[PDB]
Amino acid sequence: MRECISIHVGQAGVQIGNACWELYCLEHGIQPDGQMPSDKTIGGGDDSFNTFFSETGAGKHVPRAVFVDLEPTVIDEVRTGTYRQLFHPEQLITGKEDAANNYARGHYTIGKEIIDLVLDRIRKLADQCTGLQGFLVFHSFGGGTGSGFTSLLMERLSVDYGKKSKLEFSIYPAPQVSTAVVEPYNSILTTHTTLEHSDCAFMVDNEAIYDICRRNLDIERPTYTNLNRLISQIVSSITASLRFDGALNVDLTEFQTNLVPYPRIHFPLATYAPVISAEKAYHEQLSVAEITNACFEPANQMVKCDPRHGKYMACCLLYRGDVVPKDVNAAIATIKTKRSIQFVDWCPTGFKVGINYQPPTVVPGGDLAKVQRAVCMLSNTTAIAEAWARLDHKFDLMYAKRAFVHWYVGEGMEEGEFSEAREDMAALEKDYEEVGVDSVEGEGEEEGEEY
Amino acid sequence: MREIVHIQAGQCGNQIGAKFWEVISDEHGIDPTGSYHGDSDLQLERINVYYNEATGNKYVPRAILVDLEPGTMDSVRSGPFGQIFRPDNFVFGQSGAGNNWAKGHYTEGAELVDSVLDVVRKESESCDCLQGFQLTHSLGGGTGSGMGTLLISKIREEYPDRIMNTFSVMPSPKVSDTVVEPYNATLSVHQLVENTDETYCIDNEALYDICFRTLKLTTPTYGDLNHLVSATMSGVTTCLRFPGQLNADLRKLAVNMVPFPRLHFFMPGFAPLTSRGSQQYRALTVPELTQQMFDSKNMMAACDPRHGRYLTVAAIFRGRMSMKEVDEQMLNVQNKNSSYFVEWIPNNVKTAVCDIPPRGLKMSATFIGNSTAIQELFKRISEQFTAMFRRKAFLHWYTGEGMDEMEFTEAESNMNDLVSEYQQYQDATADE
Amino acid sequence: ASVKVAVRVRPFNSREMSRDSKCIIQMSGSTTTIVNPKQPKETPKSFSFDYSYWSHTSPEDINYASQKQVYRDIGEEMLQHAFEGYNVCIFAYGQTGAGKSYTMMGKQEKDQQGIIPQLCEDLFSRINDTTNDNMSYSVEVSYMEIYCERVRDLLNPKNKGNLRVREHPLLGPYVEDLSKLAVTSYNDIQDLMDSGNKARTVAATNMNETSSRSHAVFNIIFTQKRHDAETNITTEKVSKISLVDLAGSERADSTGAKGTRLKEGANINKSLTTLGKVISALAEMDSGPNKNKKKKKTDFIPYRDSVLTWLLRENLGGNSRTAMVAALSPADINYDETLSTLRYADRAKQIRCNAVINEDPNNKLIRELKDEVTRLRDLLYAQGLG
Amino acid sequence: KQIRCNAVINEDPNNKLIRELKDEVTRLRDLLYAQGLG
Ligand SMILES: CC(=O)O[C@H]1C(=O)[C@@]2(C)[C@H]([C@H](OC(=O)c3ccccc3)[C@]3(O)C[C@H](OC(=O)[C@H](O)[C@@H](NC(=O)c4ccccc4)c4ccccc4)C(C)=C1C3(C)C)[C@]1(OC(C)=O)CO[C@@H]1C[C@@H]2O
Ligand SMILES: Nc1nc2c(ncn2[C@@H]2O[C@H](COP(=O)(O)OP(=O)(O)OP(=O)(O)O)[C@@H](O)[C@H]2O)c(=O)[nH]1
Ligand SMILES: Nc1ncnc2c1ncn2[C@@H]1O[C@H](COP(=O)(O)OP(=O)(O)NP(=O)(O)O)[C@@H](O)[C@H]1O
Ligand SMILES: Nc1nc2c(ncn2[C@@H]2O[C@H](COP(=O)(O)OP(=O)(O)O)[C@@H](O)[C@H]2O)c(=O)[nH]1
Ligand SMILES: [Mg+2]
Ligand SMILES: [Mg+2]
Repeated sequence: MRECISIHVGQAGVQIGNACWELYCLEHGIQPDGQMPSDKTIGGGDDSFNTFFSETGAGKHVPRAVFVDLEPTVIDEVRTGTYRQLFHPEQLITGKEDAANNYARGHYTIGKEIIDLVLDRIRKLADQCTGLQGFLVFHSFGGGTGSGFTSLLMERLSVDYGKKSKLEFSIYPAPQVSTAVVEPYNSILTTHTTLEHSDCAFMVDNEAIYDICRRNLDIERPTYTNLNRLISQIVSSITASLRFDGALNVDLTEFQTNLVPYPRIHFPLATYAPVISAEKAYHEQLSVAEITNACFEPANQMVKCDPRHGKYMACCLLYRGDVVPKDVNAAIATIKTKRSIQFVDWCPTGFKVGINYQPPTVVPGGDLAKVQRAVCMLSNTTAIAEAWARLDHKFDLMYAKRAFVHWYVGEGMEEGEFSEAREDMAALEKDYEEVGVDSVEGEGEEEGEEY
Repeated sequence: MREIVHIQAGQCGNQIGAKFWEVISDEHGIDPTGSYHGDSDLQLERINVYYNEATGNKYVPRAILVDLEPGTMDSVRSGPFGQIFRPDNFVFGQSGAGNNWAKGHYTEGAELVDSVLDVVRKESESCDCLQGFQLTHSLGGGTGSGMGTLLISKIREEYPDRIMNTFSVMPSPKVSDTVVEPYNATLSVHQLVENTDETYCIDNEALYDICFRTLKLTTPTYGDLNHLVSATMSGVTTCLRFPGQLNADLRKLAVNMVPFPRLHFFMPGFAPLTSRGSQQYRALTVPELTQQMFDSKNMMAACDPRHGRYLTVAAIFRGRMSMKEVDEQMLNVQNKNSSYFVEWIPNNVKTAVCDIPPRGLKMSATFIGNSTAIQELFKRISEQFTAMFRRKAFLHWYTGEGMDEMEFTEAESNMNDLVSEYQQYQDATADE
Repeated sequence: ASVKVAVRVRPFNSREMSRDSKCIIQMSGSTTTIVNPKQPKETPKSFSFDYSYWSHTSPEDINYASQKQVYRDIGEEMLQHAFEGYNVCIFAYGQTGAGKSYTMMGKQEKDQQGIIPQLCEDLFSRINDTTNDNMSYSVEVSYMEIYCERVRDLLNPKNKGNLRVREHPLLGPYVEDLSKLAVTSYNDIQDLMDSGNKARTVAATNMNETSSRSHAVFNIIFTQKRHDAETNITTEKVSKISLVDLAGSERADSTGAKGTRLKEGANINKSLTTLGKVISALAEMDSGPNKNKKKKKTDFIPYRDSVLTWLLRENLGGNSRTAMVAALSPADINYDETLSTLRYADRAKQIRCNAVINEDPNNKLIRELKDEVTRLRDLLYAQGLG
Repeated sequence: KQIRCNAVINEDPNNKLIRELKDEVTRLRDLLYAQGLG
C-alpha cells in the first residue's frame, strides 16, 4: 500500500486542498458524501485507492488529510460546504486570533497550544497506515500561519518520524505582485526550516500562473480557483504513479534520488505542458514532441525565472495517457541537440522518464480541455537563485531601518534571528553558484605520464 | 536429464520472463492453465528442462519471481499466463529500491535474499541432475541490479559447479531513463565479471533499431523487445529439449566461446527477421540465414562488430538442413571477412544443428558472438561514471545506505582492467 | 633490482626408493644440470640460478646445504632489506613432494627448522637486542590461507566464513577483517605459529603423506619509531615481510585423488597455471621494453584471473623485493615436472621490481623542500649570491 | 558602530610550512637560474 498524508496549513493550503480533493474525488469516482456507487454497480474492485482514501466498514471513504489554520473562517467554509460529509469532523482549528502575517506569532506565541493536537491527529492517521511513503505539506511563504506554523510542524515531524520523505508545495512571493507589506521577513525566516528539514520543495508563483492563464487558457480575469486547479493537476501528475498502472512507474523515493544531487539544492521547478482551452484544443495535434517542447519553453514556467540564465542539473518527465516510449525517446533526443538548453557537464544523463496509462480528468466547470496525452516536467536548475536574489534585496531595504521589527520581537523572537537567517540564505545562494560552474579545465589540471 | 532453474528480478526481468514463458509454453503446447494440448510426441519427451509435473497431469514452470514492488507481481498475475505460475514462488516485499543500487544490494535486499534462497533451494533439490541457472534483469535500475548480483553471489557460493547464465539489459548509449544509470551499471558489472560463466548483453537501442529498420514496425512497444529477447533465450538452449544432428549443450557453448575466464560478454542475434511485408520475396536458405546473422545491423547489443574482432562465435540452427552447406558457409564467412577474426584461434566458429524448428517457421538460427567491440559499451559507462564521481554528483544517496568511495573506485578499476584486457587483442599484427 | 632465485634439492622418499631411484640432478657452484633419463645421448641442459642448495646427502659435509645455510643466504639478507625500509617477499615453488613446507616451515621438534622460524626469531633477538630509550619497535603478525579461491584466517578462532578482498587505491589489494594480532615476545609468536600450522588444511596423498591443500601467506607488519623532540621522527619506518608457501602441481594418475581431493587438486593446478602465466607475461614485458627500444606502449598483465595472483600483486612486481625458492625432486620419474620447475625459475629470474617505500608523503615533501632550500642556499653562497 | 571583521581562517601548519618552503625554493631557484648557475 503506497499511502501518503496530505497536510494543509493556512488559507492557501486549505483552498489548494479543496481543489485537490475535488480532483481526487472526481478521479476515483467518489461522491461528495464519501460513497462510491461504482463498486456497488460493478461488484467490487480497488477503486477505493489507499493512496488518499481510507475505507470504513460501511463503504464510506475518508480522506487521509489534515487541515490546520488559526482562523476559523476558511475551514468553516469547508465544514458547511459541498464536501461537509467527506472529511472527518476533526479540522484542528484554533478558535482564537490568527498569526497576523507575523512569523513569530505563528511559531512561538500562538503556534503552541495547537501543535500537540495536530501531531496527535497525524499520529492517529499514521497508525492506520501501512507502508507509509511520505508527507505532502501545502503552505505559502509570506503568511503568518503558513510560515511559522509550517516551520514548527516540519521541525516536530522531522524529530518524530525522521526517515519518511517530506515533500513541500509552497507559493513563493512574486517579484512585483504582492498582497502584504511584510512578505520578505516571513519568506526569509522560513529558509531555516524549508532548507534543513524538508526533502524536496516545489515552488510556484502567482504571476507566472496569471501569465499562463492569459496566453494559454484564454481567461482575462482569473481568480484563485484556477490557480488551485492547475496546482492540483500538477500534484495529481506527481502522485499518479502510485495509484494506476503504467509502463514505467516512478515512486516518491525515485524523485528524491534523481532530482537531488546534494542535500541543500532540493528546490526544483515544476511545469505542465498541455495547458490549453477547449476552443484551441482543436487545430492542435498535441503529440508527445509538442508537449515535451512546451515543457521547456520559458514562457510556460510556473515561477518567474528564465531557465536560459542558468543550467539544468536534473529533469524528471511524468507522462500520462496514450504515450509510447519511442516517442518519449525521440523527444528527449531532439531536446538534447538544442543549444539554448544547457546541462551541467557533470550530469551527462540528466533525464528521468515515467509513463502512466491513466489520462488526466476534466473537472466539471473547469477551464482545461479534454486531452489524450499530458506531461508534467520537474526541473532542478540553477536559475532559481535569481528568484531568491530579488527577495534578499527587498529584505535589506526593510532591515536597514529596522521597520516592522517591533511586532516580531514583541511575540517572543529576538533581532539576531533575522540576521542569522539572512546569513544562512546567503550560504544557500553561494552553494548554487558553486554547483553551476563548469568543472575546471582538465579537472586534474593536466596529466600524461611517460606512456 | 537436465534442468534449468529460472530466476527473475525487477520490472524488466519480470516482463521478459513473462514473455519467455509464453514463447516456451507455445513451443511445448502447454495451455495458459497448465494442461497439455500438443500434437507432436517430441514436445513432452524433454519437458523436464523447464516444467515440473503436478499431480493433476498439469505442468508448472520452474520459475522464481523477485522484486520489491508488488505492482510487477500484480501485473504478472493479471495476465494471459499469470495462473500458470505457482503462487509460492512470488517473493516480494515493499518500499522498493527506487533506482538505488545500495538499497537493492545492502539495505533492503539483505532481508528478502534469505526467502529467495530458500525457494531456490527448494526448487534445486527436486531436480534429477541440475545443469545451471539463468537470470533476467536490468543493470541500469534499482532492485534489478542489486538483487541480481546478490543472488548470483549467493548461488555461486552455494553451487560452484553449476552454470550461471544472465540476460542483462545494459544502459543504452544515448537513450536514458534514469539519471543514475552509470553508478548502478558500473557496480553491477563489477559484480558480474567475477561471479558468472556467461552474460548476454542486450541494449534497448539495438532492439529499437531492429524493430524500425528490419521489421518495419511503426509504433514498437516493450512487448516487441521482450519478444525478440525471448526468441533469443529459447534459441540458446534448444539442444537440451529436442534432438539434432549435432547437439550443443550449454557447457559446450561455454567451453568453445570464452578463451579466458574474464571474457564472457556475448552479443546475441536472431534470424530470420523480415517485415510481415516482404516475407513472400526472401527465399529461406542457409546462405540467407548466414547473411542475416553476421550483419552488423542485426545485433542486439548496439556495438558495431566491425570496430573489433571476433574472439569466438557460435551459430545454432534449427530445421532440416545439410551439414555440408552449413560448414561451407561458416568457412566462407571466415575466409571473406579475414580481418575481423583473430589469427591465433584457427577456425573459431562453433556450429550446432537442431532438427525441430520453431512453430510456424521452416528454418531459424541464433548467433552468439564474443567480440572486442563490446569494450566500447563499457568505455561509455566508465566515461559517464567519471563525469559524476569526480564531483560526487549523487553520492550521498549511496553512502547513506552503508557504502564508501573505495567500493566505487575498485569497481571502476575492475571495469578499466576489463576494457584493457579486451583492447589487448583488438589490434592486428601482434609483432612490432 | 630483480627477483632473487634459489633452487634446492631434497633427498629420496620411501616411494622413490621403492621404485627406480636413479638420480638425475647435479649441482655445482651456481649451476644446475639435468640429464634426461630417456635420452642419455642428449646434451645435459643446464641452468644458472643465484643460489643452489644440494641437500641430497644428509650426514656428509661436502657441499651439503643445511637449513641455516639457506637462511644465511636468503632470509638474512631479506631481513636486512626489511630493516633498510623495503617490503620483502619470499615465496616457495615446485611440484608436489618437492619439499616446499620443509624449506619454509620445517620440523619444530628438531634443530632443522625452515625459513620463517629462523627469521621471526632472529628479528626478535635483534629488536630486543638493540632496543633503546629513543628507538622503539612494533610487530604485528597475520597468517591467511587460500583453500579454493576463498581466503580463510588461520590465527582467528573458529569462524567458518570467508573474508572479503578489497583494493585500497594506493596500497593495492588486501584482505578485510583479517585478525591481525600483536606479539611482544617470542613465546607468543611461537604459539601463533603452532596454532596456524594446526589450523591449516592438510590431507594425505600418494605423493605425500601430509600434502598441503591450500596456499598460505605469513605476514609480518614491522614498524620502527624514533623518539626525540629535536631530531627524530615518530613512526619513521613501516615495512612488510611476506612469506608464501604454495601448493604444488598434481597429476591425477599418480596422485590417486577422488572426489574432494580431485577438486582441490584441480583448483590448485588452475591457480598455479595463472601464476605461471603472469610470471611469463611479466618476464617478457620487462625484458622487451628493457632491450627492444624503450617504447612502453602497453602490456596487460592478468593479475585478476585468480585470487592468489591478486593478493600477491605488489610482490610479483612493483613495490617489493622478492625471492623465489624452488624445490626439486631428484628422481628420474619426476623429470618432466622438475624440468618445468627449472624453466619457470629461469623465467622468474628475468622479472624486475620497483620498490622505494616512503611514509607520510607530506613529510616526504617537507624534507625534500628543506633539502632543496639547503642545496640552493649553499649553491648561492658558493657563487657569491648568498 | 558596526565595523568590518572579515573571515578568520585557521590554516593547517603542514600546508603553511609546505607553502612557505615552496616559495623559498621558488625564489632561490629563480635567483640561481637567472644567473645561469643551474
Ligand atoms: C508468415 C508467417 O507465418 O508469419 C510469421 C512472420 O511473418 C515473421 C515475420 C515473424 C512474426 O514476428 C513478428 O512480426 C515479430 C514482431 C516483433 C517482435 C518479434 C516478432 C510472427 O509474429 C512470429 C511467428 O513466429 C512464431 O510463431 C515462432 O514460433 C516464434 N514464436 C512466437 O512468435 C510466439 C509469440 C507469442 C506466443 C507464442 C509464440 C519463435 C521463434 C523462435 C523461437 C521460438 C519461438 C511467425 C512464424 C510469424 C508471425 C506470426 C507474423 C518473425 O518472428 C519470428 C521470430 O518468427 C519476425 O521475423 C520472423 C519471420 C517471420 O516470417
Ligand atoms: N495560489 C494561491 N495563493 C494563495 C491563495 N490564497 C492565499 N494565497 C497566497 O497567500 C498569501 C497570503 O498569506 P496566507 O497564506 O493567506 O496567510 P494565512 O495562511 O492566511 O495565515 P495568516 O497570515 O495568519 O492569516 C498571498 O500572498 C497569496 O499569494 C490561493 O487560493 N491560491
Ligand atoms: N630436505 C629434506 N630433508 C629431509 N626430509 C625432507 C626434506 N624435504 C622434504 N622432506 C620431507 O619430505 C616430505 C615432503 O616435504 P614437504 O615440504 O611437506 O613437501 P610439500 O612442499 O608439502 N609438497 P606439497 O603437498 O605440494 O606442499 C615431508 O615428510 C618432509 O619432512
Ligand atoms: N528491454 C526492456 N527494458 C526495459 C523494460 N522495462 C524497463 N526497461 C528498462 O529498465 C530500465 C529501468 O530499470 P528498472 O526496470 O526500473 O529496474 P528495477 O526497478 O530494478 O526493476 C530502463 O532503462 C528501461 O530501458 C522492458 O519491458 N524491456
Ligand atoms: Mg489567514
Ligand atoms: Mg606443503
